[PDB]
Amino acid sequence: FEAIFGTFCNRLEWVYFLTSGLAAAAHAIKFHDLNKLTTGKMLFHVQVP
Amino acid sequence: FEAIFGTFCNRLEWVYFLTSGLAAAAHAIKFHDLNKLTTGKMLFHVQVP
Repeated sequence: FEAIFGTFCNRLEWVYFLTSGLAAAAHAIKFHDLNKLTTGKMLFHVQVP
Repeated sequence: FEAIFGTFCNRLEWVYFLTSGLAAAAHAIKFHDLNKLTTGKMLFHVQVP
Protein backbone atom coordinates (compact mmCIF):
# COMPACT_ATOMS: atom_id res chain seq x y z
CA PHE A 1 0.00 0.00 0.00
CA GLU A 2 0.90 3.69 -0.20
CA ALA A 3 0.17 5.51 3.07
CA ILE A 4 -0.82 9.18 3.22
CA PHE A 5 -0.29 11.27 6.35
CA GLY A 6 -2.01 14.40 7.62
CA THR A 7 -2.64 17.19 5.14
CA PHE A 8 -2.38 20.82 6.22
CA CYS A 9 -3.80 24.11 4.96
CA ASN A 10 -2.00 27.40 5.54
CA ARG A 11 -3.51 29.73 8.16
CA LEU A 12 -3.73 33.50 7.67
CA GLU A 13 -2.96 36.37 10.03
CA TRP A 14 -5.62 39.07 10.46
CA VAL A 15 -4.01 42.51 10.19
CA TYR A 16 -6.08 45.71 10.27
CA PHE A 17 -5.27 49.31 9.38
CA LEU A 18 -6.16 50.51 12.87
CA THR A 19 -4.28 47.64 14.54
CA SER A 20 -0.97 48.83 13.06
CA GLY A 21 1.09 51.53 14.73
CA LEU A 22 1.53 53.24 11.38
CA ALA A 23 -2.10 54.34 11.83
CA ALA A 24 -0.99 56.75 14.55
CA ALA A 25 0.26 59.02 11.77
CA ALA A 26 -3.15 58.65 10.10
CA HIS A 27 -6.37 60.31 11.21
CA ALA A 28 -8.91 58.40 9.11
CA ILE A 29 -12.52 59.61 8.89
CA LYS A 30 -15.11 57.95 6.65
CA PHE A 31 -16.99 60.24 4.27
CA HIS A 32 -19.55 58.56 2.04
CA ASP A 33 -19.72 61.40 -0.53
CA LEU A 34 -15.95 61.31 -1.10
CA ASN A 35 -16.28 60.73 -4.85
CA LYS A 36 -18.53 63.79 -5.24
CA LEU A 37 -16.05 66.32 -3.83
CA THR A 38 -13.29 67.88 -5.91
CA THR A 39 -10.60 68.84 -3.39
CA GLY A 40 -10.55 69.86 0.26
CA LYS A 41 -8.68 72.84 1.67
CA MET A 42 -7.95 74.77 4.85
CA LEU A 43 -7.16 78.46 5.33
CA PHE A 44 -4.68 79.49 8.04
CA HIS A 45 -4.74 83.08 9.28
CA VAL A 46 -1.40 84.24 10.72
CA GLN A 47 -0.14 87.49 12.23
CA VAL A 48 3.38 88.23 13.44
CA PRO A 49 4.16 89.76 16.85
CA PHE B 1 54.08 -22.13 40.83
CA GLU B 2 52.81 -19.63 38.25
CA ALA B 3 50.06 -18.03 40.31
CA ILE B 4 46.87 -16.68 38.69
CA PHE B 5 45.23 -13.86 40.62
CA GLY B 6 41.80 -12.40 39.90
CA THR B 7 40.05 -12.40 36.53
CA PHE B 8 37.92 -9.51 35.31
CA CYS B 9 34.73 -9.68 33.23
CA ASN B 10 33.89 -6.95 30.71
CA ARG B 11 30.85 -5.16 32.13
CA LEU B 12 29.05 -2.86 29.68
CA GLU B 13 26.57 0.00 29.94
CA TRP B 14 23.28 -0.02 28.02
CA VAL B 15 22.02 2.76 25.74
CA TYR B 16 18.55 3.64 24.48
CA PHE B 17 17.32 5.80 21.63
CA LEU B 18 14.95 7.62 23.99
CA THR B 19 17.79 8.40 26.40
CA SER B 20 19.64 10.43 23.76
CA GLY B 21 18.86 14.11 23.36
CA LEU B 22 19.11 13.64 19.60
CA ALA B 23 15.68 12.00 19.93
CA ALA B 24 14.24 15.49 20.49
CA ALA B 25 14.66 15.97 16.73
CA ALA B 26 12.93 12.59 16.25
CA HIS B 27 9.21 11.84 16.54
CA ALA B 28 9.26 8.21 17.69
CA ILE B 29 6.49 5.93 16.38
CA LYS B 30 6.12 2.18 15.80
CA PHE B 31 4.33 0.67 12.80
CA HIS B 32 4.54 -3.10 12.42
CA ASP B 33 3.23 -3.20 8.83
CA LEU B 34 5.99 -0.95 7.49
CA ASN B 35 7.52 -3.68 5.32
CA LYS B 36 4.44 -3.72 3.06
CA LEU B 37 4.31 -0.01 2.16
CA THR B 38 6.47 1.58 -0.54
CA THR B 39 6.53 5.31 0.25
CA GLY B 40 4.47 7.67 2.38
CA LYS B 41 3.59 11.24 1.52
CA MET B 42 2.29 14.50 2.99
CA LEU B 43 0.27 16.95 0.88
CA PHE B 44 0.35 20.62 1.91
CA HIS B 45 -2.01 23.31 0.60
CA VAL B 46 -0.87 26.94 0.79
CA GLN B 47 -2.28 30.28 -0.36
CA VAL B 48 -0.50 33.64 -0.42
CA PRO B 49 -2.02 36.71 1.30
